[PDB]
Amino acid sequence: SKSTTLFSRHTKAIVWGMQTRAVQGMLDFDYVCSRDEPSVAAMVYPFTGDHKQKFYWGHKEILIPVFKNMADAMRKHPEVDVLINFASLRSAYDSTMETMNYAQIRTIAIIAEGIPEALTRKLIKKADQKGVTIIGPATVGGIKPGCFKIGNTGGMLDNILASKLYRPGSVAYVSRSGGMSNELNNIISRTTDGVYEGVAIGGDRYPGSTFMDHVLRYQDTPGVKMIVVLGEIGGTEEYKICRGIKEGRLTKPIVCWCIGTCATMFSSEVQFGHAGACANQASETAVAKNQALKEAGVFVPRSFDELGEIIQSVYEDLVANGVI
Amino acid sequence: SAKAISEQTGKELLYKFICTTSAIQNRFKYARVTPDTDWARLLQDHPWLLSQNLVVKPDQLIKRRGKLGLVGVNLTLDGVKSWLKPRLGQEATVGKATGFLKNFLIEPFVPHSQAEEFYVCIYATREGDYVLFHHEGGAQKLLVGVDEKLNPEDIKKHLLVHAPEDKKEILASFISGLFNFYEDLYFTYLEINPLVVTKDGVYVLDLAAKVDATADYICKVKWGDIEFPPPFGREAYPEEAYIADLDAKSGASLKLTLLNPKGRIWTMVAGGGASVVYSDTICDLGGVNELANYGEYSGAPSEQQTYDYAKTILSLMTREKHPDGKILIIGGSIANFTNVAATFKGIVRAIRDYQGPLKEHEVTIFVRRGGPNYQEGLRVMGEVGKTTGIPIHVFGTETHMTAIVGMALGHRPIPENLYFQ
Ligand SMILES: Nc1ncnc2c1ncn2[C@@H]1O[C@H](COP(=O)(O)OP(=O)(O)O)[C@@H](O)[C@H]1O
Ligand SMILES: O=C(O)C[C@@](O)(C(=O)O)[C@H](O)C(=O)O
Ligand SMILES: Nc1ncnc2[nH]cnc12
Ligand SMILES: [Mg+2]
Ligand SMILES: [Mg+2]
Repeated sequence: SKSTTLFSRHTKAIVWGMQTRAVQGMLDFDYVCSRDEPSVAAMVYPFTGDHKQKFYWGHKEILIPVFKNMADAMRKHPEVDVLINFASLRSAYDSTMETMNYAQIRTIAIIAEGIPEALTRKLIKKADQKGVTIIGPATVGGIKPGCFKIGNTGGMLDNILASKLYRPGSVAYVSRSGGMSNELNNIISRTTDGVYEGVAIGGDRYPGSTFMDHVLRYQDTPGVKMIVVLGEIGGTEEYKICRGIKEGRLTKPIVCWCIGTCATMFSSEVQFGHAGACANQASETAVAKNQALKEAGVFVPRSFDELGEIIQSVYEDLVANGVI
Repeated sequence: SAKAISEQTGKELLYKFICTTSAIQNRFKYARVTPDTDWARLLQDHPWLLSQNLVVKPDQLIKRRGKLGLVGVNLTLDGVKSWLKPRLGQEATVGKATGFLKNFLIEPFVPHSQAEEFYVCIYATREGDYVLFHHEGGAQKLLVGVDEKLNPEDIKKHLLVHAPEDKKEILASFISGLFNFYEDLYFTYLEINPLVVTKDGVYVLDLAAKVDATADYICKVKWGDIEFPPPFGREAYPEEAYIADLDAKSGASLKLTLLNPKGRIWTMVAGGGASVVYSDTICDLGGVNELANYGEYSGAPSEQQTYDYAKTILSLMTREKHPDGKILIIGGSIANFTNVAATFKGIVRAIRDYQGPLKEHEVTIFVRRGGPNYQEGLRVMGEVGKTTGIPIHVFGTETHMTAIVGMALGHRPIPENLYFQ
């Protein structure tokens, strides 16, 4: 367990990469959330020299500095405590290790897919030593309505508005899938008072931060009243939720569905899109994990099809009892 | 992802690269046999096949071969050929998977006692690599942390407590070299069962392994043109290699695995997660035996990349007709940043180019998608259906993501009041 709270409406970030569309998407979100200031203070991109990039704060053109060297960006922007890393898979390891030499950075998002698992374990070790939360690799990131969104998460303004992501509700989620996190934004906005915070941990075998890492944050966050987990075949992370409920650590209602039930019906092993989504023992299948979660008191729909219906039912019970 | 390699591949790398004081015996003494083998040429290249008796077994990622009668032990060359007669080229079922036995390894028989069989395994976890040792091979276990070394003295101290005293030096040297080899070549799983140590040295009788295939950019010099075989019960297809080559060329993700080339249910779904959920839904509704593929495209591929992806699928689904026609499920979540207009324009271009075959094969297309510019994407899908005469039913963010699966399979009515929304 590291920090309970990663982001706020005052969070400032450095973006590593020439990702102007993603930065402008963040700023569009920042503006409709009524943030005082843009969430991106600076960019780092070693393939160009120092310069300024034009962005828009509402209708107003503003300038965000781009630095060739990370050290200059950090020095000029001590207020920054988040780095979003769009480095390619080839250099994501080195740039992330470098970021962790700056004590101001407490959260890093790693976008790239295709980082070797042995390199990610070394990132995890250094991040655990320093108490830095890593989201990713191989992720779109996450979104904290009203406060901060990572990169491309949640798309452009039309989707931010449609799914009510400009102000927080009471429902937190954690997902193995980038695209499905935006489907969760949609479902939760239609069935509850909306997303409080959502994180996509990415599809890799060793996510920089796990399901239980975030579930615990949400349990410890007063504004969160219920928690949704979109799990997946592969590994045994989801049994930690069973354990936390049994221990009395997790007391808020948890909804969870693990995708990958089809694998149980195939006659040979199938590697799915996410690098981590392959069951190496019977306990790693989605069917086994869904069954264990149901027996531990997690709210588990019969299939993905019924996920919205069970979220709504849990939400409405919490309202009825005065929790929301 | 971590991918299995053949026993031959793993032994070749080990014999090439491991560093030990131990004299590893029978280095590179293996011969590969398939139904097309020219046996005269095989024997010209491997004269040691006549020098002592042999062991023969399939090398196709089949576990527990000995229990299946699939290891022929202590045979002459004639005995190997007799043993292969009812097996080589034959269909076999292993577990629940069925495939052809078509790739075998022949190696020298190593006489040894049961006491000379050891077990060694190394495998990766979040917290480091566990190293396992057992003196009854054919179990001590130590976590090696991410930044830790594994020296011979560490192996003696932590793992060899039950090992025969006269074999600790050679075992500790071998296991130390094995671990450095595992790290240097980016293995995630490496099992040698049995490792045999006789008076004459170390013999690697069996090897199973996985490597982290994402490390090719680091390891390619040492790995060479490494092959990752499909699981037993599946074939490799040219279309899969074509898509894999596309996947390697940019940051976009393009994946295709053929499950049943003759299946009438085809998917072309965006995203790792959504593609799994749609597959789950298809199988929940009884379609597992008709599901032709698993795959996904995602990470904002271009119009051209998506056209090249789609045309591969449309080609694959118009090879042979099905009495009841076929179904194409073009689905996805509400995308975060994939350009739905650009990608759907590429698919529409493929549909146009294949409209003849698609009508001949009685394909019905169901679409559900949201994301950047999805309204224009849905429009062009509707339009190509109108201009080709192919039936296409187009849905947006107001339709539940997987509802089109039930529609396509007849379990629920098609709601035209939701078109394009
Ligand atoms: N070259 C060999 N010389 C002697 N015995 C062997 C040899 N290869 C295999 N065996 C014996 O046959 C057993 C089964 O073979 P193995 O390759 O371990 O296959 P599996 O583990 O799939 O059953 C081994 O554990 C060993 O006892
Ligand atoms: O197109 C999709 O639905 C998936 C995705 O590309 C997206 O834009 O949300 C996602 O980021 C991923 O990488 O799978
Ligand atoms: N021994 C062999 N038999 C048949 N084809 C081969 N290709 C390479 N070596 C061969
Ligand atoms: Mg064996
Ligand atoms: Mg993906």
